[PDB]
Amino acid sequence: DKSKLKPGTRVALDMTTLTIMRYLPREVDPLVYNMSHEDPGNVSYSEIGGLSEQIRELREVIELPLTNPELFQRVGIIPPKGCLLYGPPGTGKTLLARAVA
Amino acid sequence: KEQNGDVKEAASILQELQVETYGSMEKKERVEFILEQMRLCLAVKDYIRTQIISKKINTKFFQEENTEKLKLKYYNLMIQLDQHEGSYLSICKHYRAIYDTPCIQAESEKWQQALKSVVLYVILAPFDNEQSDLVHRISGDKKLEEIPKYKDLLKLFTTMELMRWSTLVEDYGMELRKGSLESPATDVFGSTEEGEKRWKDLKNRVVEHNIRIMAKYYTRITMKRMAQLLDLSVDESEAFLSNLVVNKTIFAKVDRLAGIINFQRPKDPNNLLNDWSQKLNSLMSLVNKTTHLIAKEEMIHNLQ
Amino acid sequence: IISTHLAKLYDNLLEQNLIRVIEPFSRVQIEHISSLIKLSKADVERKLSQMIL
Amino acid sequence: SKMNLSEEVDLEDYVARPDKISGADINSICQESGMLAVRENRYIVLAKDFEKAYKTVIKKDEQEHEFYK
Ligand SMILES: Nc1ncnc2c1ncn2[C@@H]1O[C@H](COP(=O)(O)OP(=O)(O)OP(=O)(O)O)[C@@H](O)[C@H]1O
Ligand SMILES: [Mg+2]
Repeated sequence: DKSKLKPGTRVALDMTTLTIMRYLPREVDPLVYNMSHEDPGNVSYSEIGGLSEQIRELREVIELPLTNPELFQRVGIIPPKGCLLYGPPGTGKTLLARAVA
Repeated sequence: KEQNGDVKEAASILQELQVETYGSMEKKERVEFILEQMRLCLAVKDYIRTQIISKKINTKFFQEENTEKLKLKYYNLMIQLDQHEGSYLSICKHYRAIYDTPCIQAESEKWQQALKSVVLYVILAPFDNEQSDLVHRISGDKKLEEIPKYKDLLKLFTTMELMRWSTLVEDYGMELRKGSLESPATDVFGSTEEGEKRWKDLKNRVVEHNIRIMAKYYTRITMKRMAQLLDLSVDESEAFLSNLVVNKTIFAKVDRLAGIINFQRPKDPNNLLNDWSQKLNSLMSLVNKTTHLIAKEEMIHNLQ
Repeated sequence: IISTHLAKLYDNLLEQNLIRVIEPFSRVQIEHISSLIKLSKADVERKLSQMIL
Repeated sequence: SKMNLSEEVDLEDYVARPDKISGADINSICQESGMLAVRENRYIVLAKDFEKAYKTVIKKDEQEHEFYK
């Protein structure tokens, strides 16, 4: 299916015939392989408290475009980009991302 | 409990659904409280409110393991919400999902009503590709033939199976009138203007089935024959076909000067000669090879 | 200067309605098309001749 | 022009304000006002999401202290 051979894809050539056997999606450069395979905490928003005004507001901006885009097509708005966590060390900031992951 | 004041309690709970989100979203009590206000908003004809507070509920799945009276009253409001608009396949998907939930307690009668709700209107949904596998999955089961509506279903599959709406309204009216059980039959058809439109849409779906069988099993037909075979006038027959051809769903072309609606197309001389040689090649070479080799194979069995 | 755009919206509204009566048929009489547009027959011909040219 | 507003309450008070506003911030306020209709299960501007979104985005740093005029 030569239409799938876009100019810049990755293929696997024969050793002797040198023709294309099977194409490949993309390299994943193992420096970032370890940046995916890890378990957060198996948490369920129950190891967190006193932050529910800020927890839900962060769950509002992230969970809606990845689940419910119909609420963003009915209103003439572009779905938003990411947020920021700032403050003194000790109140969440890692467990909160551990919750949403 | 004081009155059915439908304006005071409705707006005063929508202004507090934003409030107690801060207690964590518990699997039962939070879910039961958030389904309470949608049946209120269905009652005061606030349909824009109900479909959004119900759109949140899909993040809680597979919650029917511990309770059973949760998924029933959820879908019973979802079938009514999509009832006011069209798109009948979504009510069928909800009807099939309320078909296996009470049945786990071996319902003697409630299992029959959920069976009747599914099998009643599947033809009423639009036919694109999703009616095709749906009528292949809900049919051919061990427990469906207890009702003659399965024979009504099997008649409206395809190949016309000798269908006519005047014949259809006269033999199955007892199913539409009072019968033995007849409990979902009054619930869907035989009602106020909600039900009367469903007569028209059932009339609309059978003639849409009757146009598709004509365009496949005919080439040309006079317009007087098509009008009398659809039990309606010549003006409605033209306007109904004009609705289909601008919808690019039935592919034909009429004549209002001699009355010949034809069904084929002017074929191309490149296309026609290629289809000539293709029926020349695969019908006079492959089987021609086969005639020689079976006659060679009969040389062994016959002699000696 | 507004009546020029009114004429262009008028002539658009003719050719939008006069293409919804083309897909059902090849050969047709004209008096049905006059009755379906419910306007006239003479301006329909001058519009249809303009669309072919 | 694309977002449904359809209101009597116009954004005229929030035009001639001080504290000069970049062109990307108009997009951020109208998104944040859009979030404050959707989160509370509305569909239309109820003349308060625009003001709460403005008061959220402006709180960075402020008064000249009535000093050096
Ligand atoms: N708001 C909170 N609610 C519940 N537990 C918390 C909270 N904040 C911290 N903890 C506890 O702290 C630990 C996680 O530390 P945390 O992620 O808060 O550090 P941090 O704020 O990311 O530190 P730094 O900001 O220096 O990176 C967990 O064991 C958790 O029990
Ligand atoms: Mg940290």
